[PDB]
Amino acid sequence: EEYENICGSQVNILSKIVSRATPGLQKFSKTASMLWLLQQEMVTWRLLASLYRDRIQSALEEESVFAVTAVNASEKTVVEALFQRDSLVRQSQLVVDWLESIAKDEIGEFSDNIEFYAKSVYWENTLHTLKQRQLTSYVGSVRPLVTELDPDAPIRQKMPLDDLDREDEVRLLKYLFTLIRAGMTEEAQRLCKRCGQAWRAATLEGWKLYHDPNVNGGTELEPVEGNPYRRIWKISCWRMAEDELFNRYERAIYAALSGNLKQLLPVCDTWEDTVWAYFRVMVDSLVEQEIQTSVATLDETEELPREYLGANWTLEKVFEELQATDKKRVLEENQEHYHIVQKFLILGDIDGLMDEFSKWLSKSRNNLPGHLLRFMTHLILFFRTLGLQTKEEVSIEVLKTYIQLLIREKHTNLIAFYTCHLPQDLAVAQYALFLESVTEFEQRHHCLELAKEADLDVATIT
Amino acid sequence: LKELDSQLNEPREYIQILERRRAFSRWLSCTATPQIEEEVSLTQKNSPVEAVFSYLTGKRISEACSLAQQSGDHRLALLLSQFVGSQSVRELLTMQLVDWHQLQADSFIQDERLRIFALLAGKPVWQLSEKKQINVCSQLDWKRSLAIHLWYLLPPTASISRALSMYEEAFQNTSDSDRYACSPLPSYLEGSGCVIAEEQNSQTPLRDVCFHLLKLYSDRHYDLNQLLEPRSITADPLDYRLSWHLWEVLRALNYTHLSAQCEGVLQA
Repeated sequence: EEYENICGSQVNILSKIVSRATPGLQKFSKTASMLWLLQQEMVTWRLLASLYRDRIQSALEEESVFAVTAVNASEKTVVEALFQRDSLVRQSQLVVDWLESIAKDEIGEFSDNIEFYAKSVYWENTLHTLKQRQLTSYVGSVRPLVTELDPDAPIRQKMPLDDLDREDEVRLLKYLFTLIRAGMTEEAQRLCKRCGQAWRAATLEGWKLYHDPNVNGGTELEPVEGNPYRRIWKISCWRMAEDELFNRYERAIYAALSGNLKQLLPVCDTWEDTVWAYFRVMVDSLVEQEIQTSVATLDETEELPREYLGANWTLEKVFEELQATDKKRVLEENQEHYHIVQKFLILGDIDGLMDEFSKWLSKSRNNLPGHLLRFMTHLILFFRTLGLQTKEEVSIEVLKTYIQLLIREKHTNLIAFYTCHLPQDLAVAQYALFLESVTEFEQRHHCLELAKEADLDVATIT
Repeated sequence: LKELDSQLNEPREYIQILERRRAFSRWLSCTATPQIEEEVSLTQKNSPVEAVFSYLTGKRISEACSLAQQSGDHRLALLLSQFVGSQSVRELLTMQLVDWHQLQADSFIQDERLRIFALLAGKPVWQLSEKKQINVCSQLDWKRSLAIHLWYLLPPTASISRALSMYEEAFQNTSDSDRYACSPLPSYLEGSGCVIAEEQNSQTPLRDVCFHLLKLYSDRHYDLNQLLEPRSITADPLDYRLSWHLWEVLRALNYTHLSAQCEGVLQA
C-alpha cells in the first residue's frame, strides 16, 4: 500500500510534467513512457495487495466453515453465501473491482465539465421542432422525425431525432458506459437523473438482487431490496443488447448488467476493457448459476440464454480467449511486461512468471527498464517474505541483474540490502565482486559500514 | 388455515397481521379478475394502454408486462417489472411527473399513459399543466379502488386498517380535497356509473356487507343494522337468507349490540 502511494506520487508528478509539455516536443517521449510504466506498476501493486490478501485469509479460514443454507434464502443471501463459499468467484470480483478502479482514476474530477446542447428539457430540439410543427405558420421542410416523445419512439417508429439531441444522446450514452466501466453505476444513475432521464436512471437499478428481511418475522419493520423479477429484467436487457437499432454504448450498458459478453466486446477498446468484459460476465454468470441452483422459482416460462447459462469458466481460459481476439491493440498490449505480470498474478502462477523473468533476462538483461528491475526484485522479496517459493536460480539472476543496474545507473550505497537477501556464500561473493571495483579510499570505508548496517559477513567479504 | 398453522410456536402478532394482509391481498385480486378479463377482451385491440392499466388494477403485473411486450411498448414492460417493491423507481417517477408538468411536456404524453405513471408513482390524482386532473381511481369499483390503496398508495408493510382508512379519506367531503375514490357499493351497483348525488333523506350512504364486516373487525362496536340489511348484500329488500345466517354467526362470535326490534324484524 505504501509502494502504491510512492508510485502514485510519482505518476502524479510525471502527469504534472506531461500535462505541461508542448505537443510534438519529442524530448517528452521518455516522460510519457515513464508515466505509463509507473501507472501500470501502481495498479500492479494494487492487484497484488488484493489477491494475495484473499489467498492468505482463505488458507487460514478453510478448517472452520461448516455452513448450512437456509431453505427460505433470497437471491441476496445465496450470493452473500457464495462469496464466502467460493474463492474463484471472490478472486474474479477482486479483478473486476481492480479493473473498474483503473477506469475510475482515469475519470477523476471531470464529471461536471460536460456541456450538452439541451439545457431545460430531455430531447429539447425535437420537442421544440414538434411544438413548432403544430403551428399553422410552419413553412419549413418536413424532415422525418419521431412524432411521439417517450424514449422508445425512435425504435417503435424507426424514425430519427434532430441531430443536436442525437449528439447529446450519443455523448451521454458514452459517459454512462464509461461510469459503469468504472463501477460508478450510482454516478451513471445521477447523470441520467441530471439529464432528465429518470427513466434510464430506473433501468440502471433493475439488476439488484432480491431480499425481504421481514420473511423471518422480526421485531421492527425493514425495507425490501432489489427486484423479484431480476431474471425477466435481465432477459429484457439482453433483448435491448441484440437489436442493431440500439446504440453500441446502450447495448453495452445493458450487456454489462445482463451477462451479454457478445454485445459488450463491441465497445471494450483497451486490454483492461477486454479483461474486464470477460471477468465482469464470468462473475455475473457464476452468480446466476448459484442462484438458479439454490432459489427454486415457480412458473417462470422464459430462459436466460444457454450460451451464458451453459458457460464453463476458468482463469486460464479467459487468458486464452484474450489471445484469440481480432483486436490487434489487445494482442500488442497482451505482450507488454506489466500486462504479462497481471495475467500471472491473477492465475497465481509464480512458476510461469519466473520463466517469463528468465525469458526476459536471457534476451534483454542490459536493456530492461530500471523500474521494472526494481519491481521484479521487490515482487521476489514480497514472495520470499510470505514464504512463497520462486525459481531461485532466476531469483538470484534477477537480484544480480539489479545489483549490476544499481552499480551502472549510479548509486553505490543501496547494494548491501539487495545483497543480504542472498544465501551467505552468494551474499559474500556478490558484495566482494562489487568491492573489487571500489578504488576510492573514502568510498571503501563507507561501503564497509553500509555492510555493517546490513548484517553482512564483512570478514569473509574482505 | 395454511400459513400460520405450519408454525410449531405461538405466531407473533406481526406475522398474523402480515398473513391476514397477504390473504386479503389475494381476495382483492380474485374479486377483480372477471371485470379485468372482460375489460381486456374489449380494450386489447383498440387500446393496449387501458388493457395494461386494467391488469395493474388487479395486481396482474406479469400479464401487464406480457401485453406491453406484445403491443411494442417494451419500456413500459421494463418499468412495470421493476415496480414490485422498489421505492427508488416510485420516487424517480415522482420526479419525472414534476419535470413534465413544469416543462409543459405532460400535454405531449397520453393521459392514459400518465394514469399508469401516476399509479406507479403512488399518486391517486395528478394535476396537469392544462388544469386537467387524472384521477387514477376514476370509472373503477370500490374493491379495485381499495386495492390501489393496499398496493400502490401504501408500503408492503402497512396494515389493512390503514388502506381502508385512506380509502374512506378518499370518498368523503373534506374542506381541503375533492373526492377521488368511488363511495363504493354492493356488487349489484358496481360498474353502473352511479355517482350517488347525496340523497336528501338517507343520512347513511349504502355500502357492501364485506366493507361492514371489515369495519366490525376494525371496531367491535361498529353498527350491525347496516351490516345485516339485505341492501348491503343483494339487489332485493326481501332476501334475508344471508342476513339471518350472518347474525346467527355474530351472536355465536359474542357480538350482542343489535336491538331486539332489529332481531325481531330479521327473524320475522
